[PDB]
Order: sequence, then C-alpha cells, then structure tokens
Amino acid sequence: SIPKATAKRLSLYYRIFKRFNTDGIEKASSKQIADALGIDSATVRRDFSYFGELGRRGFGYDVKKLMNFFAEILNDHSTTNVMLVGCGNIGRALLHYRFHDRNKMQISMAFDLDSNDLVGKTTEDGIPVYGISTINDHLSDIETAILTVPSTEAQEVADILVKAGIKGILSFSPVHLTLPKDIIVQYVDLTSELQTLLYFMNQQ
Amino acid sequence: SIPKATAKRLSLYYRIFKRFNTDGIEKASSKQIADALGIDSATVRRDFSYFGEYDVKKLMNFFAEILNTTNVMLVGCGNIGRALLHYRFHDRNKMQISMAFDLDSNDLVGKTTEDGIPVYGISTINDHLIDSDIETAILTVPSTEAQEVADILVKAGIKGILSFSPVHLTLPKDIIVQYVDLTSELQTLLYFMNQQ
Ligand SMILES: NC(=O)c1ccc[n+]([C@@H]2O[C@H](COP(=O)([O-])OP(=O)(O)OC[C@H]3O[C@@H](n4cnc5c(N)ncnc54)[C@H](O)[C@@H]3O)[C@@H](O)[C@H]2O)c1
Repeated sequence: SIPKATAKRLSLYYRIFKRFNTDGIEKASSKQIADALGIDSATVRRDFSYFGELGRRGFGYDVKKLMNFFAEILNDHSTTNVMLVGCGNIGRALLHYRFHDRNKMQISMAFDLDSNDLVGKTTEDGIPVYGISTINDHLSDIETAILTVPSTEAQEVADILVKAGIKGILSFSPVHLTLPKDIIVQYVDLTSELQTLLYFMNQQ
Repeated sequence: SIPKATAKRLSLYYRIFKRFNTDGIEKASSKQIADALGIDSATVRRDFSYFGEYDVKKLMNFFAEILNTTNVMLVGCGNIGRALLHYRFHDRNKMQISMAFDLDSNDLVGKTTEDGIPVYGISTINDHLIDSDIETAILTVPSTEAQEVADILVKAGIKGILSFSPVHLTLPKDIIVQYVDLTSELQTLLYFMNQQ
C-alpha cells in the first residue's frame, strides 16, 4: 500500500530507469538514482522498500525489471475514456494527441463554450466536439476529465462536471478548485512551474 | 534557508492565498491548507516554520515577494509549442516568451507570431543569446531530440529548462530542469482515482 508522496514519485522513477535502460545500465545504486533525481538517497530507499522484492535490497536494483515494474503500476487500470473540456490552446494540442496503446487511456470527446467554432464539427483524429451546454446529457462510462478553460470559468465548469458524475480532473487552469471530498484533482499549472524553476535558478 | 522540498511547494501556497484573498478570507488553518493541497496537515506546519511568522493578505505578500523581470525562450514549435506561444502566464505579465526556435528548415522560421514573438532557426541560438537577459528555456521537441537539444541550450548558456518531453535529461548539476510530462500526469491522476 504505497504512501501518497511515494506514488507522486512513481513516474519520476520510471523516467530515470528508462534512461538508464536506454544507456545499457543493468544495475543501479540508490545513490545513483538519488543523484540523477536530485533527492535524498534515504528517500529513494524508503520509497523502494514499498516496491516489493526488486526494491527490498538497498542496492543493485535491476534496472530493466524495475523500469517495467513502474510502467506496469502506472498502466494497471482498464481502458479509460477521458473527456476534454476547453479546446482552446493547450487543449487544442491534447485534442490531437493519441496516447500509446499501452497507456489504456484516450480522449474520446471534447467540449468547448457554445460560441466556439469547433462545436458540432469533429477532429480529423476522430473526436466529436460538443458545447459545454451539452455536457450533462452527453454522459456513459466517462469518469475522468481534462480541464483547460480560463481561470474564471475553471470552478464553474468543474462544478458542472462533478454534478455530471466526473470523479477525476486533470486541470491546466491556474486556479485552485474547491470540490467535494471524493473528487480527485491533479494540477499542471504552467506559471507555477516556471516560478518554481526560476526560484531555484535564483538561489544561484 | 529553505529546504529543497519546502521550496518546491512555494508556488502552490501562493495560488491558494490568492484564491482565499479573492473569496475575502482573512485567516486560514494548517487544516484548510493541507486539505487544499492533499498533503499532511503536519507537513504544512513544518514548511511554515521556515517562514518566520495565518493571515492571508500577509502570507500572499510573502509568497508573491519570494516568487515575484523574466523573458523566456521556447524551443520546438510543434503542437505543444505553438499552443504555448499563445499562452498567457501572468495577470500583470511578469513572465513572457520573447522568442522561439525550431529547425532552420521549418516553415515557421523567419516569421513573427501574431503577438510579436519572432521565430528563429536553432542554428542561430548563440547569436540571439550573447546579448539577452534570457536564462530560461521551455523545451518542446520530440522525445528523441530532447537530450541533444538540451545540450545545445546548456552550451548556449541556458540555466533552466522546463521540458515537456518524458525523457530524463542528464545535464551538468548546475542546470535546473523541471518536467511537465502530460502522459504521466494523466496516469498519476488515474492512479489516485483507482486507489480512491
Ligand atoms: N501533443 C501532446 O498533446 C503531448 C502529449 C504528451 C506528451 N507530449 C510530449 O511533448 C513533446 C512535444 O510534443 P509535440 O507533439 O509538440 O512534438 P511535435 O513533433 O509536434 O513538435 C516538435 C517540434 O520540434 C521541432 N524540432 C525538432 N528538432 C529540433 C531541434 N533540433 N531544435 C529546435 N526544434 C526542433 C520540430 O520541427 C517540431 O516543430 C514530445 O516529447 C511529446 O511526446 C506532447
């Protein structure tokens, strides 16, 4: 039963193991993993204690097998249909992207405000685009949403989606949402990421 | 003297105290904050030890103070890249993309975006940098090119890279790299939903 903070690191560990794997490294020390990741080697070690037999020795981690252990935790769900809400910019890009088959996830419908051009039309990639008005009637097994609408619509729209039965939200809107307890929300705030980057550069 | 892990959370606290200060809220709890971010209520308390002091207007100033004239370079004008060239980063815009780069052979090179962002050929990055305040790069090239282009950025004197490729960049220890990896961000959402 992995701890939350450990789980947030899964995809970081996948990334670093992939690259070791690409470079021909069979075996890695927790020190090497820490140094590449820029975290405390003792954190690598408490994390890896949760990753079964492959991680239970503080050293000589098998790079091929753990790379795969990580990919397979992160793909351990059935095929998930996802809706996109906000076919603006950053949404325009996600709207066209087709996730690798292994990921067992796809954007199967898109939404924008009814004055938008794309409503009614359909993408050359295959995805129909409906008005945020048609949201409630247009649900289905979809539980998961990507949200890319402007700061000022964010909360309003998430509330529509939550009321419509959405349990998970990947939000790009740079505003903090307040939603029922049981609703999962994961944020990618671009401005906050640049601010963090810029703060570490300014530590010199 | 902030620890690395408290520092990662700084810009997350700023966005919450902005939100309280619009709702008109005067003070907030280690409780309220931990809830908002889905981190231990404790872990907040210990972060906040390093802030000397919870009044919202004051702390929203402390985080604005600590986080705040920044021009950014964008490298790789494809799907994502062209999306970010139209993306606004700030209210009173403290953060901007001033120029962009793609392969010299790309149709977009030698053009200026509708918002006045010039686009140059990657071969010229040294010229355009030996004069500029630019220390920061957003990297939006195919995964297969990300390392190699990151090596060119660092050579040209870039100190920070926000990368959108899901590929680990091995760069000198002084370079700060931050990842926005959209596929794995969605998998991570998926992971938490299937736990809860
Ligand atoms: N499109 C999405 O919704 C999305 C989703 C998940 C991951 N990503 C990742 O983000 C990255 C960007 O993705 P994308 O789909 O926009 O890529 P893309 O192929 O559409 O665009 C890449 C751009 O890089 C330019 N380029 C190639 N080599 C260069 C170099 N040497 N110097 C300067 N420019 C160069 C190309 O001409 C092109 O304009 C990729 O790693 C991709 O896997 C994107």
